[PDB]
Amino acid sequence: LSLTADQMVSALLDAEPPILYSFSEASMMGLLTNLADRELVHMINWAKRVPGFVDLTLHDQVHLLECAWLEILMIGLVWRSMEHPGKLLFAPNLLLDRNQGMVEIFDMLLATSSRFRMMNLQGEEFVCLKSIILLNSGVYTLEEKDHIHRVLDKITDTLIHLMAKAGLTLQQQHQRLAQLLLILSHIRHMSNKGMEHLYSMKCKNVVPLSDLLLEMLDAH
Amino acid sequence: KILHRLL
Ligand SMILES: Oc1ccc(CNc2nc(Cl)nc3scc(-c4ccccc4)c23)cc1
Repeated sequence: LSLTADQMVSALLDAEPPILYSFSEASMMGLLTNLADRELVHMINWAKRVPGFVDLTLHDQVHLLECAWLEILMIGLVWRSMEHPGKLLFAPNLLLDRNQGMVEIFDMLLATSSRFRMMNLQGEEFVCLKSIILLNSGVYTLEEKDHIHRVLDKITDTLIHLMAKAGLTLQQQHQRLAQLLLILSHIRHMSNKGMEHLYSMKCKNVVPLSDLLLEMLDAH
Repeated sequence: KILHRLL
C-alpha cells in the first residue's frame, strides 16, 4: 500500500508473463489444454508479483488462484487477440477464427476483444484489470479480507490515475472505470462456461488433461 | 496440492 500509482503500473508491467507457443476436435482441444497448463505455471509467478498478493496466507493465495485462473487466462487471450479482429491469438502459431471452433465461448471472447478495441484499452489498464480479477473473484468466498480490499482500492486509484494522466475529465474517468469493471462480469460469465466445458472434457476421458488442470477443475 | 507446491 506504499507504492505510487506509477510504481504500481511499472510493477505490474514488469511482472507480465511471457507469450508461449503451442486439426481434429480431439487435437485442437489438446493444444488448448496443453497451452492453458503451461500458461497457468507462468500465472503463478505473475500472481506472486502482484503487490499485496505475497502478504496473503498460502491458503488464501490458493483460493484466489483457484477461483480466478480461467478468468485470468481468458482476459490474457482477449488482450493479445485485440489487434486481430475476428480471430483469437491463442499463440503466435495458433491464430484461430470462429469457423475453426466451443463456438459459444469463442464468440464471447471475440465480443470482449471487440469491446476492448472500441474502448482503446491500454496495456497499463489491462494489467490493472488482470490484478483486480485475481484479488476480487474469490474475495466473497477478517483482517485478510480488509487487506485485499485495501489493495483493490489501490488498484482503482491506479486505474483512475492512468485516465487522469490520459487527459480524461472526471466524468469521463468515472464512466470509463465503470465500463472497464462491467467487462469483468462478462469475463466471469465466460470462465464459468469454460469451466463447465472443461469438466465435460474431463468426464469423457479423451483429451489429455494435466494433473494441474485436473485439480483446478476439482476446486470448482 | 500441486498449486501449493507451485506457489
Ligand atoms: O492458454 C489458453 C487456453 C485456452 C484459453 C480459453 N479456453 C477456451 N477457449 C475457447 Cl474459444 N473455447 C473453449 S472450450 C474450453 C476452453 C478451455 C477451458 C479451460 C482450459 C482450457 C480451455 C476454451 C485461454 C488461454
